Amino acid sequence: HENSNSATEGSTINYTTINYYKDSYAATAGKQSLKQDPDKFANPVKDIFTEMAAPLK
Amino acid sequence: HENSNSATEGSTINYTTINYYKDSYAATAGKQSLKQDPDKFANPVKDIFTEMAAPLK
Amino acid sequence: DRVADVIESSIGDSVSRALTQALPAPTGQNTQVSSHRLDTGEVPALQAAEIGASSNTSDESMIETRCVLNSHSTAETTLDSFFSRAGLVGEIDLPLEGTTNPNGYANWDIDITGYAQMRRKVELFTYMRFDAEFTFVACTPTGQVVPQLLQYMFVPPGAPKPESRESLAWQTATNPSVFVKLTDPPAQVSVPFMSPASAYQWFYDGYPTFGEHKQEKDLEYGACPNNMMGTFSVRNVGSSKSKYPLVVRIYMRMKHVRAWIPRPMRNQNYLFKANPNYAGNSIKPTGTSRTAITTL
Amino acid sequence: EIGASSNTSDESMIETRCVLNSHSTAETTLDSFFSRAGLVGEIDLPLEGTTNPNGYANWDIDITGYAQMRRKVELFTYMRFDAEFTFVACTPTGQVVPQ
Amino acid sequence: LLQYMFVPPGAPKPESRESLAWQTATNPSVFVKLTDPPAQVSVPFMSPA
Amino acid sequence: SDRVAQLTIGNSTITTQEAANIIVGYGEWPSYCSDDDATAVDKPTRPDVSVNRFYTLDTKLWEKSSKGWYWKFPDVLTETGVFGQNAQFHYLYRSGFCIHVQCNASKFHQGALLVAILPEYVIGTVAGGTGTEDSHPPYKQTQPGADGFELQHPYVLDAGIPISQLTVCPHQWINLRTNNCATIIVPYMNTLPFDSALNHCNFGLLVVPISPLDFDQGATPVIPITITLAPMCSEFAGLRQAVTQ
Amino acid sequence: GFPTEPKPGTNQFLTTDDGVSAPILPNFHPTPCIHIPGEVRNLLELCQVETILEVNNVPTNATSLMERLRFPVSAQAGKGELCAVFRADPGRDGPWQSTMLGQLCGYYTQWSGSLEVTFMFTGSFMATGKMLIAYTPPGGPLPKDRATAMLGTHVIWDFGLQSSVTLVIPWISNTHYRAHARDGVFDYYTTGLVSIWYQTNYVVPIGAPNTAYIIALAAAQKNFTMKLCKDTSHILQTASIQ
Amino acid sequence: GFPTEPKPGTNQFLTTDDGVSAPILPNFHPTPCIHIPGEVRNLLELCQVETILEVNNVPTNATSLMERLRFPVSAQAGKGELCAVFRADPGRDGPWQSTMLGQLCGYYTQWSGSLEVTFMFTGSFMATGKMLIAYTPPGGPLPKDRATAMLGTHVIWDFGLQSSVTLVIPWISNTHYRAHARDGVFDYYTTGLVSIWYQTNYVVPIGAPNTAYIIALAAAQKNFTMKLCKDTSHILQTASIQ
Amino acid sequence: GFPTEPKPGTNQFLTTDDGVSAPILPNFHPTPCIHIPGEVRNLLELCQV
Amino acid sequence: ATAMLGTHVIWDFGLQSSVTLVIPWISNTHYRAHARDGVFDYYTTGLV
Ligand SMILES: Cc1cc(CCCCCCCOc2ccc(C3=NCCO3)cc2)on1
Ligand SMILES: Cc1cc(CCCCCCCOc2ccc(C3=NCCO3)cc2)on1
Repeated sequence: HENSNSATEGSTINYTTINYYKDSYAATAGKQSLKQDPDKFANPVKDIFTEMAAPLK
Repeated sequence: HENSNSATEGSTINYTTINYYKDSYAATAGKQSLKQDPDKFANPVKDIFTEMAAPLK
Repeated sequence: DRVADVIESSIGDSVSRALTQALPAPTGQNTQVSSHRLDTGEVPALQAAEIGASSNTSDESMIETRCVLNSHSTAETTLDSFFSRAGLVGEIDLPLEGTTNPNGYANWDIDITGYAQMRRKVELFTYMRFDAEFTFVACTPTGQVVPQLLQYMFVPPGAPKPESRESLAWQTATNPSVFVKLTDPPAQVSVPFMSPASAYQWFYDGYPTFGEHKQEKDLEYGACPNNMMGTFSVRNVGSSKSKYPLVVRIYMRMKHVRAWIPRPMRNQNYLFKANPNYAGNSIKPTGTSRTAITTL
Repeated sequence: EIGASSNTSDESMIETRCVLNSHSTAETTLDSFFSRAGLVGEIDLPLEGTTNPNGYANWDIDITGYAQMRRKVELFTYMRFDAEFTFVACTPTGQVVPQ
Repeated sequence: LLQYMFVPPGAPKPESRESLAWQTATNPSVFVKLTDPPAQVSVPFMSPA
Repeated sequence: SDRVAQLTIGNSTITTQEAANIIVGYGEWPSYCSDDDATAVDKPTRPDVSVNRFYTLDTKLWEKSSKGWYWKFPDVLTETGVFGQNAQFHYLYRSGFCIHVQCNASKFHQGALLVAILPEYVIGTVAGGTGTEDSHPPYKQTQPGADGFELQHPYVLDAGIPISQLTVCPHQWINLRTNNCATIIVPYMNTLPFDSALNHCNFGLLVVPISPLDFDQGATPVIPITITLAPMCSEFAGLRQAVTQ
Repeated sequence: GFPTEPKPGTNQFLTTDDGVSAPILPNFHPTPCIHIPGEVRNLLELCQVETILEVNNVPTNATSLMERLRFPVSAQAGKGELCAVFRADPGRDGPWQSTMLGQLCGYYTQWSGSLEVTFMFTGSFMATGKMLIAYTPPGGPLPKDRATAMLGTHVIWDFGLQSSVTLVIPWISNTHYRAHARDGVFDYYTTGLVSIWYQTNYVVPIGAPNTAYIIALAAAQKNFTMKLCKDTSHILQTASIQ
Repeated sequence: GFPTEPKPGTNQFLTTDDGVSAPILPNFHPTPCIHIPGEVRNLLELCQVETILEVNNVPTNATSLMERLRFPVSAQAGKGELCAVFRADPGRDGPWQSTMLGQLCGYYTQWSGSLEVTFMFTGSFMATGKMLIAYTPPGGPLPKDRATAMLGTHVIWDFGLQSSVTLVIPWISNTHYRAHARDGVFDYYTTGLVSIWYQTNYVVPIGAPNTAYIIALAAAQKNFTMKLCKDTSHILQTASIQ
Repeated sequence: GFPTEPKPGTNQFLTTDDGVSAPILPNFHPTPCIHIPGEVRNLLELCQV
Repeated sequence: ATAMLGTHVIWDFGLQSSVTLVIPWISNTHYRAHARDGVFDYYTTGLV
């Protein structure tokens, strides 16, 4: 059927790859889901504020 | 599934090609739709006239 | 509340008027029956070229015609049909002894205007968008196949261009390289339409610099950076002398083509790449010549 | 000082038109960025020498020996992934031999 | 390595090994090593009759 | 109702009583840039009437031996009028044109001018005659602005291409026994939504005598040819200071 | 592995073979395609556009190259004189080479369809005249006089406001297609001859030029098609592109 | 066996070719993946993070390398003096190379999108001042004075509790994408220039430093994207890794 | 790639082998076939004459 | 070349003997008192 053993196993992203062997890590890199989360690095702030506001109230 | 990234993307013509990779630009040239528009170069006139008529009324 | 001329103001219409539509042309137009027409007022044969439109006179109105069901196809005259034929566009020498490209590596500026056959075809249109299939036929100058390993690396404009056979850029960590033995069938690859413009431009009437434009710089007139795709580098894969003289022929075949703005076909010989210069003294006519318009 | 990147939109900085940005972001994914073969190891099996005669070699699997590839990955602290190793062998002249 | 090129009546017939017609920009050519199995190709009924 | 015509744009109106219809380049009226075709994020300026009007830029004299002339376009209209200004202050420019070339003579005169629009009209040099020298056409030749430039080898349009085929381009003829003016309406044509009006010329206007001017002596011999063009759907973006080139 | 048996043709590189190939840039997405004026779909769209036919392909002085574009016609002193003559073959050497059609033909081995040739008169408004344009099908030797030429397909052109007249050269052939006609043997594919005679005479008042020119423009009719493309012969460079 | 015919490209090793390959360890099951903080999905997530822009890329004394990170601003004695100036091009040599964005660009042939450059003032609380940051689009030569610079996109920055102000460098281009700009010819792809002038003056009471510094931080806007990746040029080693 | 194992007979050119082959002219469309008298279908039609 | 920058009209001679030039009411004021050299040239209409 196919072993579920690739590096992106259980990942939150959905990949569609092609493979010819029992082991899924052999499969192609394939096309995948395009999600992002800039705020994790750009706005890791505890209390969000808006651009419209004055950052320091 | 396949990336939609060939040169004739969004084109008004319909192509039926064969492909084996994720990227659609790899796909064959393939058979395609045969439409034409001679008037764009032959009759780019603002006020059409017919052959039957005298071109300058 | 408004000023009228603002409510009307058709300023901002993103859609193009058109005037002409595209119709299905799978076969050539058929010929319907015609009969004699002796009447005043209708003159098909009479035209006015001044208008700027091609005569629309049908065979039917010029002579009594029979009926012909034209089933001849028009498929072979499409763009993909016409342009999707591999052709030579680049040639590279890797000689043992010489001054051209010793050291075992070469940097070919990706410019398809170096070979007259292919060049003329494309220069038929002003703009052209398409994907392509590049094939690389390598061998010695005698056409002899040799057990040598090469490395072809596409180097986008900005990437570090290899300075030697053992350069660090050959690690090709992000550039796409191809390793091939000259004994393996020619390497072949699919290339997307990679350009910041929407179509490659065979002719660019203008400059790119934006500066003074003196004499010494007229070198840049007609140079459009949206076509400078970077360089193609090749090298025998090693540390020492290749042992065999090599030559790589680069064949490009377009596919998924879109062409726009057809222009006159090249009339004179070609002299330089990306530059329509012609021999001033040797301006030959477009075609053959006779001795008189009254004889063949 | 807060430590967050400015969230000012082009729209609030100048009068802007409307633009339908259909440019893709697929080429900037990780698989997209990292899934490109690169040189990571090199091994010599010379006839005469002191490097690796005797006809065999033991290469410690460490991809940090080649600057191009190394810098790319050292962009992140941690990395999980599968890989495709390819081995291009030949003589020092790039000549292919029946060995 | 050889190069076989089909030259339709009207196309420029090569005058030398290094002739320009070998750019084969529209003519259909086939490049083959004599070590590769014989080249083989499919040809349509091309005639005005 | 086909030989007489009136063109009105901005505050300018052209009249003609012997025109031979109007050609619309590649069968497409000039349009503004779509929201999905554009990239420049700043809201552009559309001066409308202050720049979309009829500028009568130049006059040439047709002589029994004239070779022909050309005018590169985006450029020709710079420095002249409010259009000129918006083209210097802004980086990005976009616009279609209504070109009206006029030239009249008597019913006793004869001749025929070819009036074409050649997109991306790159000029080439004679390469030092022999063809060994890699010369390049000077700024004064590639971007002559108004006044245009005279052709030196019209047969090849000073660019190695047959003029015999120049008609695959929006064209119109000025046959003196038939009309006295040409009218082409070119849409914006480039591989980009906007470009610098300064260093890039979308197309050139060609006016070449294919059938030589001629007339028995005694008939007024001064036969001028006047160019009158009008921008349409002009749009400008990327405002900075004013730039000449 | 899955049992396979490679057939002849293996490893061959066939120029016109249309197959697939490993793509160099994964996930690459091309610049959106803007809308651009005058897009072409089929070369036939171009073959129907009229371009100047160099009927007067005689001058070569390089200072007279421009006069190939038009032929003259002037007050004759007799009856039915011959103005001009030319091969009605498109892919052949001659006047048809100055045309856009002519050039595109050089790229295709065969063609079929009717051709049209519009003749625009550029004389003065005061000049009158009636010409007889005659297309003489295959086998018909170049007519010796008007009275003979007229036995084939023709058209009497009268000078008036309508400057030009078009002569349709109907597709009259034994074969469905025509390979390019070229003197030896291949003259089998010849289209025929076109000759222009003076139906009456070029008339003018005192004060108008006694000689004017006609400009010929040619293209293909709606039923025109071409097949089996090759490379052009008309041209091939000499020096290698610097 | 099943009839097959191998096509050109056979046996070639294409770096970026994404296919399959025989797996070395059958039935192998990788260590479960724990949950780890700060996972990245797309490099664009990084291009939006502001990093220090070395506007003052002048010092090289190796003992003064740290002062490239900030440029000075001090009490002027006149009107509209020029503080600093720089190319607004990201993938070009210059200040942008000290940024994270700059570095990631070196990996992609082209890009598109607006850029943002936040300027944080580090002077004393008592210091007042109004600066005029101006982005001059392509074709606009480096402004000779404030009165000229202001004709382009700009912003008057006032010093207050809100230490920093951001200058957005909107994507104003003729092309949809930009390849890296680099002096010769490729200056076609230049983004423009940024200049900082004194709107008024740096004011201070008796007791505060007569000179302070501004630190520039830059990144890409939400509409920023890059395509067609290559290798960086900015760097390449010399000695081989020991 | 998809795992395959070439069997004997590989690369052999068998005169009477009826397989396919890359076509030289893409989109080529042959001259319509007119109606012609006395068409043959099987040689046996001739053996009875 | 300078005159043409204002309101104009290219007149072509033909059967229609005459052409009319409209001098549109282009003024800052709603009405105009008679224009007359000194100061009152404020009310001038312009030049043809
Ligand atoms: C693997 C591999 C693949 C390659 C080569 C990839 C080449 C992609 C080339 C795309 C070329 O598009 C062009 C468009 C225009 C012009 C041009 N030359 C003069 C001005 O226009 C040349 C090439 O290298 N290695
Ligand atoms: C058949 C066959 C296949 C092979 C090679 C298998 C190699 C698997 C390698 C996985 C490597 O993962 C690495 C992770 C980290 C580092 C590292 N070097 C410095 C610290 O991190 C190197 C490799 O050999 N024979």
